[PDB]
Amino acid sequence: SGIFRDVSLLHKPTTQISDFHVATRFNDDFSRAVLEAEVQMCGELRDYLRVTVSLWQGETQVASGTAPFGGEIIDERGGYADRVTLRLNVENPKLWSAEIPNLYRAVVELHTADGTLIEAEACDVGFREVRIENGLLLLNGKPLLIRGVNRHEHHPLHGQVMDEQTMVQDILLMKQNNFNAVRCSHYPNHPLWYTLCDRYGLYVVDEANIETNGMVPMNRLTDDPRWLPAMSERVTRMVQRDRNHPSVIIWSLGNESGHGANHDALYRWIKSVDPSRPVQYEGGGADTTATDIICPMYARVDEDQPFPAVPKWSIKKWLSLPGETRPLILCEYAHAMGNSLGGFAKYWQAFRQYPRLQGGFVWDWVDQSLIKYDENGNPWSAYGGDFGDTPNDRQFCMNGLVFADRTPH
Amino acid sequence: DEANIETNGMVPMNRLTDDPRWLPAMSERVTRMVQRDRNHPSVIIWSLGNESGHGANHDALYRWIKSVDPSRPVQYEGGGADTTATDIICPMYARVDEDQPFPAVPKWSIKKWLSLPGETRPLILCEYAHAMGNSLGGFAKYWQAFRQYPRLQGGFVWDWVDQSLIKYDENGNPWSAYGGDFGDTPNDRQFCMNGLVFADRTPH
Ligand SMILES: [Mg+2]
Ligand SMILES: [Mg+2]
Ligand code: NA
Ligand code: NA
Ligand code: NA
Ligand code: NA
Repeated sequence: SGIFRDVSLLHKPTTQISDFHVATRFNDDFSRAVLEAEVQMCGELRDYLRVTVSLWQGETQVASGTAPFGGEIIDERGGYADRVTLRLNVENPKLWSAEIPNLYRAVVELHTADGTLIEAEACDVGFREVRIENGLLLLNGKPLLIRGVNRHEHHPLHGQVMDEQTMVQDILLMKQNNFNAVRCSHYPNHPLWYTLCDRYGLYVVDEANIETNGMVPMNRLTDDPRWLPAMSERVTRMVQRDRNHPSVIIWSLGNESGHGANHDALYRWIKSVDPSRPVQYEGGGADTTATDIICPMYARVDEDQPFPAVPKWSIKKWLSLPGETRPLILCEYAHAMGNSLGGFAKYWQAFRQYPRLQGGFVWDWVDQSLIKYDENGNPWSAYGGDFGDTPNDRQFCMNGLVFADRTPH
Repeated sequence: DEANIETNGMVPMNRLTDDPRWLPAMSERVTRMVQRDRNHPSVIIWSLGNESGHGANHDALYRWIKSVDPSRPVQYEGGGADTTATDIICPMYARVDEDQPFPAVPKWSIKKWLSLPGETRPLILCEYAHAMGNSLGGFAKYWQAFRQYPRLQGGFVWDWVDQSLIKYDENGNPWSAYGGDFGDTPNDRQFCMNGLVFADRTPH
């Protein structure tokens, strides 16, 4: 517990940019794109206001558009007079991927038409399209193969406080070890993480901070309408904050909360508000109506585990169950606890062999061990119960490919 | 029940089946079979023939059947086993786990075939586990997969009975003959004996 992320003070003008969303759509071969940026303002709405969105590739301005406020008519009562959408055509855009994280910079200027900049906001833009078609998850029209890992925000000395150095260190090692994707198990991350995955190039699954694993049955709260509002905020505010980051390619509804009607409602909300990214969610059996991707945790390659209600079928058999057509990407596999990863190669052979087997995210990146000091004052790695904590789950907090100080296992 | 149409020896295999001048002759082999056997309950699936590639004549006949007798699915393996002329993926000799990616008509592992992008049909091998000589090695492997995968619905082993013919030696004693044993040439030697049982019905 505590104030474990940054605290800051922001000054905004009375007439200001209150939100902005950037989308990139493409022609059939990705040789042409349209960048569309919807901008909303709060404050003093007057005819002289304008929005200029300019797109830069390095120090070169590749495109720009200026428009007064007032969006298209949307219904019988009119349109959003406090919003404007700029559309910029971009030819032969440099596409973003984890392989080549090409980025442009979009600058959003709120200003008077005669030239006074009120304020400007901006973001890195990655031209990429994410879509599932014919059962496959495609990125820029090509099917991905996710070499993913789940990563908690953990530091042996600072607990859950993240810092730039540490994040960088993890992203370098991930890449140096041929990972191309990370799942935010199981909550939105510190904001700099996204900046870094955008820039270094990692595909990201951004996950709502919703986990009710300990309930009995697990969907007791998620199927309860009285918990819809609390859950809604966790999903909606995440999307509102992270929707312009190219690194985020998939949204997840949370983790181990069973399958409740709240999930269905929220799945739909995202699909309406942000059609650019698939939505996934493993609870309730990993292939529920609340997921665009079959995203089991620990389903084996050839061996079925037919538990009642939420069986974990062999991943190869799961893809072809009668009527199933979705791609399958394990949200968690290859539990790296202690001396483990036995059978890892079996997964990779299947993934390469079956098109719709598109990978998975290893559980997990770093052991959650904490440093304790002995009588002599020498540091030692502690786990569950080492702080008097009880009940506790002992060494179950250490499941990483790397030790808490980033030394590899 | 399978129409008497096989043009395996053409190059390419569908040279006649894709030619409309052969549509009439092919059509009678299909339509006349259906006219004859359509009242038999034992017939559950119609087949457009065998090893004749995939030509437009197959598509035309596939629809004819679907149109006159909606009661039984239509299958046909030619052209890759999963063409538009078949309601069932029905490969011959596709393996359980191993892919055989031949160009144009690959034979995927059956487990994988089921799940190719967009595929939804059931898969029943029209021929598998070629029982020629001392064979049937790996037969359990197919059965374990058919039981584990709902859409893997079995197959037809190749084949029931050895096609050997009886010849008689000088003393008049009979012996089992195969390709070339009658002066026939060219011939394919022992490839006519692929049965689970010998010609006389004794089991292998
Ligand atoms: Mg305990
Ligand atoms: Mg010969
Ligand atoms: Na694959
Ligand atoms: Na754990
Ligand atoms: Na089966
Ligand atoms: Na033969």
